[PDB]
Amino acid sequence: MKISKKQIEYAIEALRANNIITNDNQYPKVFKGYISSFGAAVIQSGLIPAIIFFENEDNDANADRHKIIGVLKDIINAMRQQYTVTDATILVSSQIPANYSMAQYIIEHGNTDQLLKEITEAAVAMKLALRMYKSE
Amino acid sequence: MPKNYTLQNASNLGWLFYKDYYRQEPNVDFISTQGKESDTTADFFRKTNQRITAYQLNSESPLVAAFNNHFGTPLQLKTIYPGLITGSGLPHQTGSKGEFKLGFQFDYTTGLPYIPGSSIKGTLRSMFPFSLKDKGSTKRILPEYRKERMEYIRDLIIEVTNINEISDTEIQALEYAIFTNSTPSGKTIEFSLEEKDVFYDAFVADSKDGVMLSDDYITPHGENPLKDPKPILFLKIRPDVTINFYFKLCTTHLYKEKVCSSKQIEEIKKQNDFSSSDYKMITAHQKRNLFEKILLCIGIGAKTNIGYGQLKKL
Amino acid sequence: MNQLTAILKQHTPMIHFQHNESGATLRASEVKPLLDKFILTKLGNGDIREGRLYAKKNNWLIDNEKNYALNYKLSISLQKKSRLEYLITSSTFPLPTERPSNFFTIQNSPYFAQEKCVGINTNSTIILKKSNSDPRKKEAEFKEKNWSQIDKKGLEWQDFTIKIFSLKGDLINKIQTYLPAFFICHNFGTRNNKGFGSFTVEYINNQKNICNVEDTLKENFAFVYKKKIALSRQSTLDFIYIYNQIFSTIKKDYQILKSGYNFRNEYIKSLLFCYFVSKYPNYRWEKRKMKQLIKARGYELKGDHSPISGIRENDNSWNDPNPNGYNYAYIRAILGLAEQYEFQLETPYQKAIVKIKSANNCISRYKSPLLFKIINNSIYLVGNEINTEILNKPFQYSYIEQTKNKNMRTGKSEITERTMHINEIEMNYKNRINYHYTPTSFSLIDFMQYAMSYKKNGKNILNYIPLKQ
RNA sequence: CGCCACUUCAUGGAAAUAAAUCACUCACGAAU
Repeated sequence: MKISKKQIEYAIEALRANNIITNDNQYPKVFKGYISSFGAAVIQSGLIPAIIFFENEDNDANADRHKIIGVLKDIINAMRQQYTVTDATILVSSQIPANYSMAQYIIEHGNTDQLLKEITEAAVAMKLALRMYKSE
Repeated sequence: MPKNYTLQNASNLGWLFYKDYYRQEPNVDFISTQGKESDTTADFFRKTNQRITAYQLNSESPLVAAFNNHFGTPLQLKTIYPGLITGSGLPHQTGSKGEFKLGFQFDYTTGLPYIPGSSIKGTLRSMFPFSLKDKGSTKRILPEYRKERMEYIRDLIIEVTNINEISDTEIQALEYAIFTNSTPSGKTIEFSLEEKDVFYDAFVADSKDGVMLSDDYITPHGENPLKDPKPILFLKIRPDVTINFYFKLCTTHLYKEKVCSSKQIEEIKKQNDFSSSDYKMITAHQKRNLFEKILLCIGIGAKTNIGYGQLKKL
Repeated sequence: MNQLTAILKQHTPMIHFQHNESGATLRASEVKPLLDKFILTKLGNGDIREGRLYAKKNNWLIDNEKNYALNYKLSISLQKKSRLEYLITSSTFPLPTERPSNFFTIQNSPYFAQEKCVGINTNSTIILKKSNSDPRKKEAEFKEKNWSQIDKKGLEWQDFTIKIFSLKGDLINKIQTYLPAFFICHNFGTRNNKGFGSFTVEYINNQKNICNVEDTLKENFAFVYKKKIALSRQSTLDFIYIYNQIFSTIKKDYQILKSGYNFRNEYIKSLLFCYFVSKYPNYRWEKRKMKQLIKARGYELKGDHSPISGIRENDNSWNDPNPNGYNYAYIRAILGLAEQYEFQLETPYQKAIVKIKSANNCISRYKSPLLFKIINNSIYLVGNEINTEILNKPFQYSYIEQTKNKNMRTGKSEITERTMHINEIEMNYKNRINYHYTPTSFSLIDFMQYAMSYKKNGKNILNYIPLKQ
């Protein structure tokens, strides 16, 4: 599991687009804990429980931790945008619709290993991209 | 099936807790905010919790018998109320009602609740003086920590063994021999295979007439007394459950405030410049008694400051 | 030393939600957090911020910057595992002539939470049945399975042990001095402000403690009142008689303070209502305006007596003078914030439910600021100043009409709700001085001075001795 | 005495740190 520089570029662009990393090139410090906790939750509980926990918006958290799910969605869409025609025969190279619940998407698409590897790689890339920058 | 865990008719408790817990049933809907609070979701999680908490363990279990055959004679202690929590930090949470929101340490292969040997080793080392690392941050609390723990350990050693005086350097050497198998400076002592102190994983051995798992509540009332508290539900090991503590301990020889090997100590004995004043011995039985006293004093697991994880003699 | 061992005595039963286990006792998960606050408060001589600086200096805190937690371990274990199990309800009911030897009943209590456990429901612990004899007595049956599956039980234990361990010797010595006062000043359980969970320290490290509970209560509480409760006891004997009389008295006296007593030729006005009429703003019951507004839509409210409007021997009016209007506020909120009010419409299957929700969604609950302590069969009513945050805050009332469906060919069918029946409500009346808003001035010491000095027919309604006013 | 319930269901911190990072022997031998 090697994180390519293109995945890290996707992570940086997604983190900027979802208003986690401001124009000052700083981020709220709680988001590194959010990303680490999501990484641990995926491997301990599972993809569905972790995404459900991190995707809800009625939480009593300091910051908008539901934005890491949007960052994941953007990274996965960017990765699927560069799937070759040969990949598209085995791999579902279809953009996640957006405005769609990510948990709903994963439930509807079975529980294929493809989504699990994609989300694991995207979470690691998000972690590294956040480590590229500075806490507020 | 529901009770008497066994190897022929059971579901893996860890599997039930982690992978099968949030199984997608035809009509459950804990994705939505409305469905997370619904009675259907609460009933689903109640049924799952009842399945998890319905298993008991017999004393004559082939699983625990195999553990005894592999790791040696267990040290048997009992859990008192409220019980025992381990692995509390493992992520098990979605935001639903009736759900277990704290992690639990389950053996992967057997599914039995267990305390990993690293937890036991750390809990035993915590009451030895030389467990806090000499760091810039820890420098301000290092001296008091060492003083308190060294007095406690000195009293425990005098109580357990027939040693009349033990010095601070002797306590340092003994702790580093037990937990690091090394000199306090970092050097190595040429030890035999049987001269290693091993801390195996503790296991649940007997539930007797009840189940070995139960559900408990912590309700943190906030700093604002006018706002509603949040109930948190978690999984605990029931009171009066036998815990088997497996160790592999050797005899530690101390000559002139340094730790000696067995061949070293025999060679020193045959020397004519040998005195019994500066030779000290603590045997495996005495080490086990000392560990037992430490465990009965501080307990093991999570939330031990508020009574969770306190142990009693069988 | 490093280990502090104490033996605790129980004066009133504790309502435990984990009664199922035979080892169930006082939970250290609520004793240690409260004891940490108590010790820090006494370390700073009445304040908590200087006390934590004292513990910060002495390295007694687990974290020096975040919390109040002190570095010690708490372990509460039962010595002898035999319990006395109590059923605590608010309604009197006949006693079954078939019970386990440890089953006891507290009949008239301030614990209105398991009222469904006595009645017709098949899930009830005691099943009430009309007498096969003259239809006046009622028969009670003990359902053992329903008893086992009850959420909260009243448990009283023989003397048990609280064990405190810390390698910090100086912390233990301070805990020793404050531990007896902590148990005299705090109650534990699910109704602890009403008297459930009274424990006292008897032996500390095998040394008997001589602690004056009256003096201990004086230092820690702003006012302390003691009740001259007759004992009779036959001759000691029944603790159930003593328990039932004490808890019946507490409910009667508290219900005289908040709301009133309406049973016989006897009627006692709410002393809280009486207090607010006698002060300058001259606030009146929010219950007055709800009753007025519900009567406005021609709902026949049950009762032959018009709502009271003042203090005098009788002021039985349905109207509020004429030139101005009576000044209204949420009176009983400062003495315990309820969730809904029922008003018992005329037809004996329908009633009005008014629901309080708080406009800003900022006040969800309010614990009673009054603490009832029962030490050695003596009732002590203590307290401090109320939370000033509750004063002057808005509340939204949802008026709901509820008619209990006339049974079914199954069971009761109370899903026949009704939309919020239309009422002319106020928005910002009298410059936010209305029955929506809690009063802007209240002192508990002033209120309790008025309450225990209040006389009807030359006798104090609440017969209490003013130990500290 | 009769009747009767509603409410709340996780946040914050720690997310790797240090020791060892190649060592010794042979570095051409014999015949031509």
